[PDB]
Amino acid sequence: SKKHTGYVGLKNQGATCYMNSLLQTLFFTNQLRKAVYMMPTEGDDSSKSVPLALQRVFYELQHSDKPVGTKKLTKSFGWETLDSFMQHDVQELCRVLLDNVENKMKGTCVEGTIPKLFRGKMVSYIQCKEVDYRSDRREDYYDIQLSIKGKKNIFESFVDYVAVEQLDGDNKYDAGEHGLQEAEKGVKFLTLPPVLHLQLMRFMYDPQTDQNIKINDRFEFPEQLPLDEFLQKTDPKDPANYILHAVLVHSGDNHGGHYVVYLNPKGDGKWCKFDDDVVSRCTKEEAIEHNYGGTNAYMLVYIRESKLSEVLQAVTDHDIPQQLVERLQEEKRIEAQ
Ligand SMILES: Nc1cc(-c2cc(Cl)cc3c2O[C@@H](C(=O)N2CCNCC2)C3)ccn1
Repeated sequence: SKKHTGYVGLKNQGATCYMNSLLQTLFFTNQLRKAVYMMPTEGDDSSKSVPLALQRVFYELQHSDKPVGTKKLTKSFGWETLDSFMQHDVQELCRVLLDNVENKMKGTCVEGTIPKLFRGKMVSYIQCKEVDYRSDRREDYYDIQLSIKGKKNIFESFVDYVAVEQLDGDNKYDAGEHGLQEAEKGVKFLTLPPVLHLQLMRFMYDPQTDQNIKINDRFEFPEQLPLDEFLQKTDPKDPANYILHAVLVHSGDNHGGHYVVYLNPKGDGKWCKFDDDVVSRCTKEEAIEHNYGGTNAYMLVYIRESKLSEVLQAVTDHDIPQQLVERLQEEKRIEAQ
């Protein structure tokens, strides 16, 4: 309900699984929201336009007192059934949403907003021990998948993410003309984005048991996350200290269950629980400490301390172009009549 917390829910759809959790998360990434409103969607069709459909949901979440529907948005990228959401991860849905937007924002004042907010950089190397050969590949990433099995916390997950793997014995590195060689494999972070999307791997295929198992283990994530020690080169002027913004939680059975997101929208430590149509205030401990598990958190969103004021900049009704408002209201008039 809007009068309590000032924020509005999304309509209850069991088929959509984790979409409402993602939509709310992306909606309260305010710099993206402003950016999404400026997309030149005039020419796009009312039914099959994902950028327009995201504009509608965002517009409605900003203005509506009643809960917001997502039926038009689901129809725009063709994930109508339950099976569609079941055979995709949350990061993949986010890729589908942000690609459409990123492509629409090309050739505009808002170009490069997605990579500005989300794109970091890393290096993957393979270094041979006893022979002079190295293989560096630079990669962009818009999200990080973290390992949690036998890991107490995020710090240990980042330790494991950058940990050097030893390619030796039966798993020796095929080094081309040099042949089978003992080698070291590893990953190093060059940059970390303003908005950091961390997915926690709670579904590892087990080799010994020979079955996909869910992981219900306790996993601790902090309100503040320093990441300088995991960068190759630290900047004194801009340290990589991050603030917890969102916690996407799942409960109950796999293949149905119940999805909730917890959010810290203004970055000010004042938490709200977004349970589909019901938005309500909650404690830090309900959002953070009580979702450690051992009910499990699967995605976490951190925002960089230095970029917080820009990323969560105040949106108003004036930051939506009139042409878009006129269009969306003209739809709302016809639907009601
Ligand atoms: N990264 C990620 C994880 C989940 C997720 C997390 C937990 Cl702890 C339990 C469930 C989840 O989704 C159900 C499931 O098993 N799915 C089969 C694989 N794809 C997703 C749907 C149940 C959902 C979305 N994105």
